[PDB]
Amino acid sequence: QIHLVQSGTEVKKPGSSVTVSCKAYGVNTFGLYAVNWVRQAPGQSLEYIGQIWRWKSSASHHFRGRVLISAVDLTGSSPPISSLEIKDLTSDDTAVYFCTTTSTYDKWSGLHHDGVMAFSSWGQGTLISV
Amino acid sequence: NLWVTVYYGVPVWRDADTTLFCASDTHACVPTDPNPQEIPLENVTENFNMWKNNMVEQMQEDVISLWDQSLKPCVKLTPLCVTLNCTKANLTHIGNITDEVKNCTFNMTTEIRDKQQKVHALFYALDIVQMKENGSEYRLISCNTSVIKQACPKISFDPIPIHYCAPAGYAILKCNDKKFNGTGPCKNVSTVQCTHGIKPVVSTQLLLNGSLAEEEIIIRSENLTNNAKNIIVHLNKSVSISCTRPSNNTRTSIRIGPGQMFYRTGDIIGDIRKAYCELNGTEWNETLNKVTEKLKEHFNKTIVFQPPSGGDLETTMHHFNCRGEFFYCNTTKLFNTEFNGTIILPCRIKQIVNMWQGVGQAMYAPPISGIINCTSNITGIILTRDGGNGNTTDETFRPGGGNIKDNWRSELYKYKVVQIEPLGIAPTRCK
Amino acid sequence: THIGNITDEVKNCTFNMTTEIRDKQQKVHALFYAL
Amino acid sequence: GFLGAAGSTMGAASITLTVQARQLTVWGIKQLQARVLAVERYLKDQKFLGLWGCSGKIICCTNVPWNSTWSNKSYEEIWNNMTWIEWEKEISNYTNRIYDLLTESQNQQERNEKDLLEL
Amino acid sequence: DIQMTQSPSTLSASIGDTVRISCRASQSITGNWVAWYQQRPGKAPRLLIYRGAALLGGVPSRFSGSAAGTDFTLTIGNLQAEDFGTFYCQQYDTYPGTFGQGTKVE
Ligand SMILES: *[C@@H]1O[C@H](CO)[C@@H](O[C@@H]2O[C@H](CO)[C@@H](O[C@@H]3O[C@H](CO[C@H]4O[C@H](CO[C@H]5O[C@H](CO)[C@@H](O)[C@H](O)[C@@H]5O[C@H]5O[C@H](CO)[C@@H](O)[C@H](O)[C@@H]5O)[C@@H](O)[C@H](O[C@H]5O[C@H](CO)[C@@H](O)[C@H](O)[C@@H]5O[C@H]5O[C@H](CO)[C@@H](O)[C@H](O)[C@@H]5O)[C@@H]4O)[C@@H](O)[C@H](O[C@H]4O[C@H](CO)[C@@H](O)[C@H](O)[C@@H]4O[C@H]4O[C@H](CO)[C@@H](O)[C@H](O)[C@@H]4O[C@H]4O[C@H](CO)[C@@H](O)[C@H](O)[C@@H]4O)[C@@H]3O)[C@H](O)[C@H]2NC(C)=O)[C@H](O)[C@H]1NC(C)=O
Ligand SMILES: *[C@@H]1O[C@H](CO)[C@@H](O[C@@H]2O[C@H](CO)[C@@H](O[C@@H]3O[C@H](CO[C@H]4O[C@H](CO)[C@@H](O)[C@H](O)[C@@H]4O)[C@@H](O)[C@H](O[C@H]4O[C@H](CO)[C@@H](O)[C@H](O)[C@@H]4O)[C@@H]3O)[C@H](O)[C@H]2NC(C)=O)[C@H](O)[C@H]1NC(C)=O
Ligand SMILES: *[C@@H]1O[C@H](CO)[C@@H](O[C@@H]2O[C@H](CO)[C@@H](O[C@@H]3O[C@H](CO)[C@@H](O)[C@H](O)[C@@H]3O)[C@H](O)[C@H]2NC(C)=O)[C@H](O)[C@H]1NC(C)=O
Ligand SMILES: *[C@@H]1O[C@H](CO)[C@@H](O[C@@H]2O[C@H](CO)[C@@H](O)[C@H](O)[C@H]2NC(C)=O)[C@H](O)[C@H]1NC(C)=O
Ligand SMILES: *[C@@H]1O[C@H](CO)[C@@H](O[C@@H]2O[C@H](CO)[C@@H](O)[C@H](O)[C@H]2NC(C)=O)[C@H](O)[C@H]1NC(C)=O
Ligand SMILES: *[C@@H]1O[C@H](CO)[C@@H](O[C@@H]2O[C@H](CO)[C@@H](O)[C@H](O)[C@H]2NC(C)=O)[C@H](O)[C@H]1NC(C)=O
Ligand SMILES: *[C@@H]1O[C@H](CO)[C@@H](O[C@@H]2O[C@H](CO)[C@@H](O)[C@H](O)[C@H]2NC(C)=O)[C@H](O)[C@H]1NC(C)=O
Ligand SMILES: *[C@@H]1O[C@H](CO)[C@@H](O[C@@H]2O[C@H](CO)[C@@H](O)[C@H](O)[C@H]2NC(C)=O)[C@H](O)[C@H]1NC(C)=O
Ligand SMILES: *[C@@H]1O[C@H](CO)[C@@H](O[C@@H]2O[C@H](CO)[C@@H](O)[C@H](O)[C@H]2NC(C)=O)[C@H](O)[C@H]1NC(C)=O
Ligand SMILES: *[C@@H]1O[C@H](CO)[C@@H](O[C@@H]2O[C@H](CO)[C@@H](O)[C@H](O)[C@H]2NC(C)=O)[C@H](O)[C@H]1NC(C)=O
Ligand SMILES: *[C@@H]1O[C@H](CO)[C@@H](O[C@@H]2O[C@H](CO)[C@@H](O)[C@H](O)[C@H]2NC(C)=O)[C@H](O)[C@H]1NC(C)=O
Ligand SMILES: *[C@@H]1O[C@H](CO)[C@@H](O)[C@H](O)[C@H]1NC(C)=O
Ligand SMILES: *[C@@H]1O[C@H](CO)[C@@H](O)[C@H](O)[C@H]1NC(C)=O
Ligand SMILES: *[C@@H]1O[C@H](CO)[C@@H](O)[C@H](O)[C@H]1NC(C)=O
Ligand SMILES: *[C@@H]1O[C@H](CO)[C@@H](O)[C@H](O)[C@H]1NC(C)=O
Ligand SMILES: *[C@@H]1O[C@H](CO)[C@@H](O)[C@H](O)[C@H]1NC(C)=O
Ligand SMILES: *[C@@H]1O[C@H](CO)[C@@H](O)[C@H](O)[C@H]1NC(C)=O
Ligand SMILES: *[C@@H]1O[C@H](CO)[C@@H](O)[C@H](O)[C@H]1NC(C)=O
Ligand SMILES: *[C@@H]1O[C@H](CO)[C@@H](O)[C@H](O)[C@H]1NC(C)=O
Ligand SMILES: *[C@@H]1O[C@H](CO)[C@@H](O)[C@H](O)[C@H]1NC(C)=O
Ligand SMILES: *[C@@H]1O[C@H](CO)[C@@H](O)[C@H](O)[C@H]1NC(C)=O
Ligand SMILES: *[C@@H]1O[C@H](CO)[C@@H](O)[C@H](O)[C@H]1NC(C)=O
Repeated sequence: QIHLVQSGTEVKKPGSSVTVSCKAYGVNTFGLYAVNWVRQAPGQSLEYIGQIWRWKSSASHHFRGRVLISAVDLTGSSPPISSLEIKDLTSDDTAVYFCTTTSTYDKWSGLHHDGVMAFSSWGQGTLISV
Repeated sequence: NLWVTVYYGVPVWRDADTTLFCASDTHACVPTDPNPQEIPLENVTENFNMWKNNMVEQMQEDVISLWDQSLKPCVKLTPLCVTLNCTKANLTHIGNITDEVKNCTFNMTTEIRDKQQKVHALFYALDIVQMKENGSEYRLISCNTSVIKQACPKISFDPIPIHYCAPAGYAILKCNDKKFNGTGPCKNVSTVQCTHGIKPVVSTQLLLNGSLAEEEIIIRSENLTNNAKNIIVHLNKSVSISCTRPSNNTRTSIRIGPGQMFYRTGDIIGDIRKAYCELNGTEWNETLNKVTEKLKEHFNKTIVFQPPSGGDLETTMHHFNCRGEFFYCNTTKLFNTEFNGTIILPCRIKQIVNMWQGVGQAMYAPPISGIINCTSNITGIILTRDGGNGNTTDETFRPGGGNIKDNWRSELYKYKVVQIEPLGIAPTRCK
Repeated sequence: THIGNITDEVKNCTFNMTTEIRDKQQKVHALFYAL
Repeated sequence: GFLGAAGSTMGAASITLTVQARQLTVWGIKQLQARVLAVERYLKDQKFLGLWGCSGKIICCTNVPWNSTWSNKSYEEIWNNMTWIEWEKEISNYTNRIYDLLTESQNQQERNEKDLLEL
Repeated sequence: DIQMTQSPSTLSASIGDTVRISCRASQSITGNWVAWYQQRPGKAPRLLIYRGAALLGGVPSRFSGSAAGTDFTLTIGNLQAEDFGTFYCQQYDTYPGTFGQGTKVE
């Protein structure tokens, strides 16, 4: 099956930067799978953060210049991994961050519409408190 | 103010699995010589996955069917399962192959059932087994497994290129990305009706007489982190390898039934020296250095090469075919980490072969008279990683065979089969 | 020894059969039904 | 060429549909099966075309108005931005409806023409 | 751009019942680009419905969906204990994707 694992809870102070990892067991390659990073504030709804798709990195308007997303493929000792980095933290960024992966191999899948996508597999999510 | 308009001929395709025509120049494929017409597709990105391609399965089935159909109308060797009285050969009229051949005297049936003939043959030690320890009785290796059919005298073992041409309503997409590794998107796609000349060459550890990578060495694997998945290394510079048998076998016939002829080795008159393969040490050193450098991009540890383990003649020795004789060559010298000239690899010949691991039972290859010598190109290797899963500083790769499909994934990886849906519905201001 | 029993329907038959080598025969036995 | 302009917009793709439309002894059992299946697929496509009154045409106009619930995009956006694959994926849930309405419209046309000729 | 709203913010039901949840979008989505997720407390959300009315592998047949322009509906029949929690509603027609505020089933 597909299991996504992330790093543990991290407590930081304003002005610093944070990085969250996401190892994707079961994903053969990120050339056929797309990685989406999502936010969830406590007691609120989900918010899209960013995307790695076909080795192209994108972020929404509210996060441009502050969030950097990277990814590397299967290596031989570790599964493919994705990384989310937040440059400048503030009191409003405290939330649970989720790593999601969706298949893109079939053009007729129905789980993706020209880049904007659904999220079939989810990780357990990490907690970032500032 | 808009009405539905129907279009026929819309360029829309979907992934599909179909039966492809076979072309080359129950089961047969003999159309004319294909004349490929490649149409590039612009602004088209297509996903590829070589490990989920039905073309490989279809090719496996076609090769099995062809080999089985070729062997149907010729001799069954069921009288050969008798007790053979085998002694040491007299090749002196110390040698080199005197320890690999046995002079076996036995009884056979003849034209008429009520009389029997006492005849003799020269059998390689790998094709016979000893029944009672320290005794002189021997049995053919396959007599407890299956019945063996002699290869029909007129069968040519030289592979012929095979093209797979799709029917109407289907197309074959080809990925022209030169650094392609089998899985992922392709931004330079072309469409064709069928492929290039694909030769069904059977080999175990080194891929022979194949295509070469355009720019750099490519490493393919279904799952790198899985030690049970083989690694296909595709080279961009082939290495010439020659392989010869100097024994000068003599082919003699025994009539074993009403119109059934059995061909066997009678004597070894000339040179007495083991069959061997010559290779160039410097070129192999360069190729191994390049493969090591390319593999270091994936594994961050020191990379070493070790000979295969297991002890079986298959899955340890490099198996191939030369003019009809089946060679098993020892490549321990070739993968071990001297290389300052010509490398000589020992080889042995087998006559009772099972190429498809029991699917086609077993086949007896008749001897070929004369000094035999073939030349081939090494274009790829198959490797397997030792899953130690420990705190070591080295990764050890070993030559390893496996499914024959791995010899056909290395040439069908850049092909995809799609089905065309030509109906379209659009809003146009036409009533 | 080791509604009714099947001792009157099963017979113990010994015979010779061909082995995978044509030169030797093996003496074997089987239990066959009388029908 | 065949499947050329697959990445082009539908406005440019609709110009040359005929290029793609034109391409659309013991033999062996598989070759016979493939030939029969190809003939069957061609005949199925021709049956669908002939059910709507477009038997021998490449571009055929009909009398079914375009419902905005099927797709509400602009004419320029459809015919100058997207490709054919994207469009066919967008409206994949309404194809059967449109087919049924086309068949019904053709039937009504035939019956009304017969009634008019009777008059 | 498309902002989606779910009406029954708080909802209660018993085992064996049938419930409906409704999503309204600011614009019509003709491509049925709507997905339905389920989330239990302390766990990651799980995708249940995509393309308006399609089921993933392993999702029970009880769940169902319907799509019509701006109105999307999720129907749960023969409600069980494991089906409680917060249900979420997402669109992926116009970049970026946007989620609903969620409906709690107690
Ligand atoms: C088969 O085959 C295939 C093919 O052939 C293959 O594939 C492959 O794969 C691979 C992998 O493996 C890959 O690679 C990769 O990639 C990726 C991607 O990238 C991309 O992106 C990025 C980003 O972007 C962004 O940002 C920027 C900034 O400036 C900008 O500019 C842009 O535009 C964007 O932006 C956007 O977005 C954002 C968000 O994100 C926002 O915000 C904004 O606003 C906007 O919107 C980029 O950058 C990149 O770029 C690059 O590249 C290019 C190309 O062309 C170039 O040009 C450039 O220049 C650059 O470059 C650079 O880099 C490189 C690398 O290599 C180098 O070399 C150079 O020199 C330079 O420097 C792109 O675009 C990525 O991500 C990755 O990366 C990674 O890795 C590497 C390696 O080496 C490294 O270096 C880096 O650093 C990284 O790492 C990281 O990560 C990881 C993961 O996670 C980790 O682990 C680590 O640790 C690290 O981390 C670190 O760092 C970070 C930062 O980064 C931090 O944060 C942390 O904390 C730490 O510290 C890579 O590169 C490739 O690509 C592919 N290919 C193709 C063709 O594509 C496959 O694989 C095969 N298969 C097998 C099985 O084998
Ligand atoms: C990788 O690819 C190479 C190159 O294709 C293969 O090596 C060739 O293999 C073929 C087939 O085994 C060889 O062809 C055979 O050569 C024999 C020796 O040739 C002598 O006699 C001919 C007679 O004209 C002379 O021209 C020549 O100079 C030699 O003096 C022939 O006796 C064979 O004849 C058989 O085939 C013909 C086909 O028409 C029949 O009519 C005959 O009755 C007979 O059955 C045959 O022609 C060829 O010589 C090899 N070339 C080299 C350079 O070695 C490798 O085998 C291949 N690797 C694989 C498959 O693993
Ligand atoms: C390629 O091979 C690797 C190695 O064999 C596979 O990795 C294995 O993936 C499975 C599930 O995909 C992992 O099992 C799961 O592990 C998580 C870890 O937390 C655990 O929570 C689950 O209960 C489950 O046991 C397994 O650990 C993992 N092993 C290694 C060594 O990475 C990978 O799945 C293969 N990929 C493909 C596409 O075949
Ligand atoms: C197998 O062949 C060997 C040699 O042909 C036979 O051994 C010979 O037996 C005769 C008679 O017993 C002796 O006079 C010879 O000296 C033997 N030769 C050798 C080299 O020992 C042997 O009897 C044959 N066995 C069977 C079962 O046929
Ligand atoms: C294999 O054995 C046969 C018989 O055991 C050999 O044939 C004999 O060869 C000797 C050689 O001096 C002759 O004197 C005999 O007349 C031959 N007998 C028959 C019946 O032909 C044969 O030479 C042996 N072959 C090899 C390669 O050792
Ligand atoms: C047919 O006979 C061969 C030997 O002639 C058998 O192969 C041997 O199998 C035993 C089983 O434990 C191994 O210990 C030996 O190492 C094997 N020898 C060789 C040369 O492979 C084979 O198993 C037999 N086949 C069947 C179906 O019984
Ligand atoms: C075959 O591929 C190898 C790569 O594995 C090529 O070797 C590299 O060539 C580039 C050319 O600029 C050098 O920068 C690298 O240092 C080379 N790497 C190694 C390990 O040698 C090789 O040139 C290719 N050969 C041909 C004929 O294309
Ligand atoms: C293949 O050849 C290698 C070397 O040419 C053989 O391995 C050697 O076997 C001798 C025994 O005579 C040992 O003393 C050496 O240490 C071995 N060398 C290595 C590197 O292992 C090997 O036995 C041969 N295999 C077969 C099946 O003949
Ligand atoms: C075979 O390849 C090895 C590995 O590249 C060569 O060993 C290198 O030799 C050069 C001398 O020309 C040294 O500078 C390198 O440090 C050596 N490599 C290593 C890893 O130590 C070897 O010379 C080659 N042999 C032949 C005959 O070409
Ligand atoms: C197989 O035959 C080829 C060609 O006959 C041999 O290659 C050449 O053989 C001639 C002898 O006629 C030599 O003069 C050349 O030097 C050989 N060329 C090369 C590149 O070595 C080849 O040697 C034969 N195979 C073996 C194993 O000897
Ligand atoms: C629109 O059509 C798609 C298919 O073109 C429907 O998705 C299918 O849903 C069924 C029901 O679970 C699945 O078995 C199929 O695998 C789905 N197909 C694909 C390609 O994913 C979708 O349900 C339709 N939407 C509506 C609202 O009717
Ligand atoms: C081999 O045969 C030769 C003659 O062909 C004979 O002189 C010699 O003694 C024989 N040797 C053996 C071991 O049979
Ligand atoms: C071989 O056949 C001959 C005559 O046909 C017979 O005399 C001899 O005993 C046979 N030997 C064996 C081992 O069957
Ligand atoms: C695409 O591949 C073909 C193969 O012949 C090549 O000629 C062409 O230059 C390639 N185009 C690009 C953009 O890589
Ligand atoms: C090989 O053996 C045949 C058969 O006797 C012979 O005619 C030929 O001259 C031999 N070739 C050699 C010894 O080179
Ligand atoms: C036998 O031939 C092989 C050829 O690979 C050679 O290496 C070996 O030295 C030879 N043995 C003898 C005893 O001549
Ligand atoms: C091996 O290759 C090198 C480099 O091409 C060449 O100089 C040498 O003569 C070759 N040796 C043999 C035995 O082929
Ligand atoms: C081996 O490679 C050389 C050079 O690339 C080529 O001339 C020769 O035809 C190749 N041999 C085969 C059998 O393809
Ligand atoms: C089998 O049945 C017969 C009845 O004729 C009886 O005499 C005999 O003892 C029985 N054998 C058993 C029960 O083992
Ligand atoms: C079975 O074979 C033996 C010899 O091995 C023979 O003595 C016996 O008569 C044979 N029995 C039958 C029933 O043919
Ligand atoms: C691909 O896109 C470019 C846009 O720069 C266009 O000029 C070209 O015509 C397109 N390809 C085809 C086959 O229409
Ligand atoms: C579109 O179809 C619906 C089906 O319920 C219908 O109510 C509506 O009137 C149709 N619109 C047009 C413009 O035909």
